[PDB]
Amino acid sequence: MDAIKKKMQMLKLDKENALDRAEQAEADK
Amino acid sequence: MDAIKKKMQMLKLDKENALDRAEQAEADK
Amino acid sequence: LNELQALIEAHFENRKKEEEELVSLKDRIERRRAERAEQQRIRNEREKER
Repeated sequence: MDAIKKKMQMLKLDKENALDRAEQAEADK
Repeated sequence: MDAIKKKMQMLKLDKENALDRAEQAEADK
Repeated sequence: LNELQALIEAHFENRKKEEEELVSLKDRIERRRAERAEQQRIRNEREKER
């Protein structure tokens, strides 16, 4: 299931980026 | 697969939820 | 990642088709070989009857 090891990484990046923003958005105050 | 479908959605949700948090937090911060 | 799509489908479609076909193609060869076994049983019975 390499198709999702790869989809996982894509979604992981999408959330990590959204999360980076969630954390920054809160961190920015 | 239920595990994949659901947990892919959970990673999509970390993005969707993190993004909603980022957007609301940033809107205020 | 067009490759994940190429692989997710290539793995499934190429294998399910080729592989399931080998299962049933050989199942028929095997059944014919099993018929040969029956024919040997028949041959042994016929030799004894004669």
